[PDB]
Amino acid sequence: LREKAKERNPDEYYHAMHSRKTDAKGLLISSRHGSLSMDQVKLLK
Amino acid sequence: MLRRQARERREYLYRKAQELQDSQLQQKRQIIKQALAQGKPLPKELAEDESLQKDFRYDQSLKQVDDEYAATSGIMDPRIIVTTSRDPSTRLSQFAKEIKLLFPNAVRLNRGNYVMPNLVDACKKSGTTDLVVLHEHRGVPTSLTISHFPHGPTAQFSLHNVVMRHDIINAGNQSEVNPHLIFDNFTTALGKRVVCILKHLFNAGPKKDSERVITFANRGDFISVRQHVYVRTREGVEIAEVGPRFEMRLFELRLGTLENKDADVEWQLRRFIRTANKKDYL
Amino acid sequence: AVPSVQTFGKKKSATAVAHVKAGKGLIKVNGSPITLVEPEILRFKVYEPLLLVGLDKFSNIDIRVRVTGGGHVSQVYAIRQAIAKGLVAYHQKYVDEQSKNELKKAFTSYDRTLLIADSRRPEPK
Amino acid sequence: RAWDLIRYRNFRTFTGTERIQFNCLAVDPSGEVVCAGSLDNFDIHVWSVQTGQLLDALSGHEGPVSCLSFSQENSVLASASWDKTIRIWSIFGRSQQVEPIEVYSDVLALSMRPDGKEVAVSTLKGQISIFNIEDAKQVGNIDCRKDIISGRFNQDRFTAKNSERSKFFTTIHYSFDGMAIVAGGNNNSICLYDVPNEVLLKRFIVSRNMALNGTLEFLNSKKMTEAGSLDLIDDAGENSDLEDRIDNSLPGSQRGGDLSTRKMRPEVRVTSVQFSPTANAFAAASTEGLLIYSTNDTILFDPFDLDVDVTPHSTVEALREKQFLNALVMAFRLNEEYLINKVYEAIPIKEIPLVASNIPAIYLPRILKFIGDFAIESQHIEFNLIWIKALLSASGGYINEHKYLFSTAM
Amino acid sequence: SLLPPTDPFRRKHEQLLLDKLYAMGVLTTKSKISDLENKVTVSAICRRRLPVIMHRLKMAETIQDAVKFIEQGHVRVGPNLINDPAYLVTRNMEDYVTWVDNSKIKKTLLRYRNQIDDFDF
Amino acid sequence: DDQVIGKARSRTLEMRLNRLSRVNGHQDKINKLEKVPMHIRRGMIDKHVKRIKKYEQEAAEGGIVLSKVKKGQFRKIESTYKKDIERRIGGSIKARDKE
Amino acid sequence: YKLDVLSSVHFVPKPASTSLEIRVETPTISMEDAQPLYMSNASSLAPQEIYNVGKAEKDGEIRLKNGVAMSKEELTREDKNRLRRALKRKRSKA
RNA sequence: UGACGGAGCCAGCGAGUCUAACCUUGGCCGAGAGGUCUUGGUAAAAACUCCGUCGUAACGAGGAAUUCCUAGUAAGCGCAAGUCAUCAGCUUGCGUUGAUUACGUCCCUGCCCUUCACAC
RNA sequence: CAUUGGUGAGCAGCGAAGGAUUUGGUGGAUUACUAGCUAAUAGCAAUCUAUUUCAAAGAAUUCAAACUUGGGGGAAUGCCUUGUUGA
Ligand SMILES: [Mg+2]
Ligand SMILES: [Mg+2]
Ligand SMILES: [Mg+2]
Repeated sequence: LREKAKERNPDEYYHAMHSRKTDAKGLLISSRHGSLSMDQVKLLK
Repeated sequence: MLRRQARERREYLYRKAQELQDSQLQQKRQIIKQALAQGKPLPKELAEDESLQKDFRYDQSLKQVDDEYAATSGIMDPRIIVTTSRDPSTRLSQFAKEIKLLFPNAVRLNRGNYVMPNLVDACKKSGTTDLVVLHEHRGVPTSLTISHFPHGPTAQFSLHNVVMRHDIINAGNQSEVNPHLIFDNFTTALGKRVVCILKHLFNAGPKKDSERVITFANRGDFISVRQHVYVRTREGVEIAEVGPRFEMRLFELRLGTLENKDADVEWQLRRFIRTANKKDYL
Repeated sequence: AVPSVQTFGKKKSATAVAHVKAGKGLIKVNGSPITLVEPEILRFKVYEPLLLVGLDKFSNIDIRVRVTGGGHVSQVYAIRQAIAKGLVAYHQKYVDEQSKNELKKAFTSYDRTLLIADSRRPEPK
Repeated sequence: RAWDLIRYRNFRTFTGTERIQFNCLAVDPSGEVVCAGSLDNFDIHVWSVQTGQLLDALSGHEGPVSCLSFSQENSVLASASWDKTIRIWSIFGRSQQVEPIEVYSDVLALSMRPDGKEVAVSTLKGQISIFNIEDAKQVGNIDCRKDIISGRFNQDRFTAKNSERSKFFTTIHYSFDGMAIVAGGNNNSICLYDVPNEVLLKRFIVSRNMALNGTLEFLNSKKMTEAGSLDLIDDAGENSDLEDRIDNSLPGSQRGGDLSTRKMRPEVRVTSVQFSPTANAFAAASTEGLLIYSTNDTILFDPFDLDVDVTPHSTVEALREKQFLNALVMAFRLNEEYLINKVYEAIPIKEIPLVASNIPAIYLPRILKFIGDFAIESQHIEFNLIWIKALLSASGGYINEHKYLFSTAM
Repeated sequence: SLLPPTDPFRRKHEQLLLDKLYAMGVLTTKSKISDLENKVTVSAICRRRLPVIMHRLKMAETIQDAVKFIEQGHVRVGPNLINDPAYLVTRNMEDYVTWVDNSKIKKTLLRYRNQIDDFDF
Repeated sequence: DDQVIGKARSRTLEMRLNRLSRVNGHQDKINKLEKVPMHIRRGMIDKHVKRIKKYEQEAAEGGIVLSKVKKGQFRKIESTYKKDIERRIGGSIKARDKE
Repeated sequence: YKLDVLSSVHFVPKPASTSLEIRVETPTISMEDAQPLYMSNASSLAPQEIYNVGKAEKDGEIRLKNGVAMSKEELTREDKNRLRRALKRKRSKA
């Protein structure tokens, strides 16, 4: 893992970089399960 | 620079891996050459290899210093920076100066608050060829590491029976000619590796009448380092110690700069194996 | 989407992130007003950008600075660099480039470290 | 390689130990040291002209060296690189010192002031930044991305506006007065800026030839089709001679070969620009050739310090009255060449030293400029030499105090 | 190969050819002369084209994607933008393949890691 | 060896290498006739045999003494070496030798 | 040539080699291109190349590069030794 | 250029189911082994900023000589780890604050080197 | 407490017989404007073709004609070259 970090290319681009998000700490954020519209919430309420 | 250094290492590592695979192929070509010259029959595995025989026509016209040093061996003089550990004592600073005088092209650098990655990265920018870092214990030198740039090797030594020149009265100033070098009792492949590392800290082509000699004598893996000044007399040679005296014992050799704790270890000292004291590796 | 820009300031291990958006002249550092930055003796240091270009330029923007690492002094320098860079970048992105050139000229004339990072790289001699 | 123009011999050739291609060059003003840089080594080689030996290899750059330049007076060396930094080397002297200056982006070109006190650099962001060498601080900046005219290529799938192919200047040079910069790049514009005010004096279109590729910002939509641009279709097979039909193009080549090898249209670009040492003109190496722009025609009416009383008629009246100094000064205030020439040749030899001693210091650069241009092609060799002798003797000290104002005229 | 094996002319020229091809990147190794025959292929040359090197540097997920980014003016070698996907990159020049400064791709890389500095752009 | 160049070098090296390999290498593996269609190879064998018969008859009607050849094998005439015929047709017809 | 064109002339230079070139004395105008002008009128060989003062043709005579010639008869004995010693140094350097 | 107290506040290294006292006074259970409780003694971020209080035998900042030192350097401050040699009477890392003076000269003292144009 | 996360409910302000977003088709430009057709020194433009044919000129022993082939090895039968046999 330390080696993978060292040889990382800063210019690597993946289309998925749009969907994935990173935390202020710099660590990747993974959703627990993978918002509700007002119409959906109204039915559930 | 960073991208260039990265790929140069990957290409170099790839070359080593291929050469190990190609070592078998090289032996096979040697057998064919001997068979053709001697006229003796070729062995069965080689007799049935049509691809090898076809290749042999091109490979017939095929024909030392270590690869890290082969490029500059004897062309460019070394550039050496001698430093110490953080907050060095007064004696270690004196010893670092003594090591600086030992190598003609050495420059002493104060290590105040310098971090290791910056030190090597700064050294690589400036064209430094070797880096020497010294450690102590209560003002007694204990260790000496030598890192060769840009990609190693890094060799760590432990110093014993150190006698500095400042411990002498009215010793005087050293001579700083390019010194003659003596490497005695270095027989194994590891010894040849150690010799190559130490040989290239000095400039190439000392004058035949140079009056300063530095000797590294191997005695049971304890390399005695002495510095003498000689005068050729009518019935022999008379030498005088200049110092310092100290014995280094290798205990590690890594394929990389001293910053890289993850570098592959080329050789290490096993002290707890059962037959440790039986054999001397160097 | 509200127009916004993001910039960084660095000094030794201290890192400041400045977010500059359209607003009403609300300048905060670490969730508190800039006037509470410490040490007080160096407070005017973090005021260097604002006083050089004038408070009128900030009246239409909100700046939020988050600072981590380093000590007090390096954190002050990170804050001032981040604020200056953020103001210049916002003027590039959402205001004319003439005003940007004036801002760069002012900051460079006073102190170039506001815009360009000051790192004391070792130099073997 | 060093060339001697007296005998046209390659009297010396300098080469690196490790076989490095050289892309930039610099020469000592004393003509004793030569430095070259490369795009694959990151070091600067230095040789001794008299000996031909490699003196040393300057290190410190973390990127390829893009450009070099010696300063004429203080004799320092300024180098730039794609390393986003500029380093000033004090190679001469007992101590070796390097002063790095950081820049926001990759440095592509570098020019040194005739005074040697400032250095300008063109970056990849399209900026010309001027730095003070002694103090190593920025003193000015010129933004150039908007000025540059870059055209859409026939093969491009993206607009010229969004194109970032060349919105920077790859070559810059100062005027010898020290007040102007001429810049060019891989684009269709040569921009002339005024350094003290950081403004664009004028912009010049390099070419209007549609045979060159980068000329037009917008391309005719009629050429575009479902297949693509009609221009991109190769019609070599139509040619009647076999030599024309033959295709010798290498699949991927960009430069360094004959035009047949490229298979793409020539692109308008300026490789180098310089000011004339002896005239108000500059030369730009481009694809079509060396464009030379000069102010020689001077049809412009550019008066200096006129008043109502100054007139071409009043100038002739002054000559008739034998007021030669007043006639000459009034000619310069109008700044008319035909009037200056008329007055210049009407001054008798006896009174030239009297006039020369009394010319105002403000008009001294103008008379010296007129003599230099007039004398080179005139037949009055002795008359012009008499004037020069009188002017140098009278105002020799003033010209010395201002070397860079009088440099081209001298 | 048909020149005698100990010929200095033969050994010199074969090494020069091996040196030049390895530098271009067409040849992975310089050890064996038989590689000039066995390992010199069109695939070796195509493997040095700009799209393929972008793919191996992980700048693009596929060679087809790399070709599109080149054709769309996102790629620069040195300070020069290149929209030709046949550009052959030598070993030394592979260090200067990178994104164009104002590229939307470059902003996505920095935005993903929360390292975008709008001063640069 | 240092002087010899050209085709003579390539053919000489191959001739030497085959000789050494014959001792230990299996007969099927060491020598392999290059793949040729039947109607070509049968034609090549027929014409070569005709040349040999003409060569032998001309020597027989004259007094010329010729080197001895084993029964199955083809005689190695000058055309054998120049045309590299053996790599295609072979030293002999193996099918007839086997029976 | 083909490989250089393919690599856009980013090749590695060939190893340096030395060769010998013969220069024929000629007027400098001849070397120039053909038009109604000339740049330089000097000769193509320098005065040193036309004639360089060398070793004395006569055995008795001593001739130096500065142009000073001395006959051994006139030289005093101290000078003869001094010149002999100077000869030893020059040969030793070479 | 102090001591005490309070308040505000700023780092970077470091993650093996592995990390860690000693000597006693007594109760109970237990065939024993031992288990549990009770008991006394011994050992074992800082700088920085602000506010308030007091107040200016041996040794009081170290002789002669001698050594080292040029920028994130000298010096101050703390926090970690202990990586097959060395180290705990300590060693090595990491961050924080951060200058004065020179960057010239061969005068002295040592070491060293020398005796293809044009122009000289 | 912060969202420069989504989805909604409403104000202040802007605000002339409504406003916003997207999209198909066509026209003019994207180089610097001397008109259509033909058998063209003139006809036609509603075409003639019921004068549209004759005459004159016009044929290199160049009687040469792959500058056009991925590398190595061959080529039975083809093809090219050279000689040869009988008509
Ligand atoms: Mg210290
Ligand atoms: Mg400490
Ligand atoms: Mg220590």
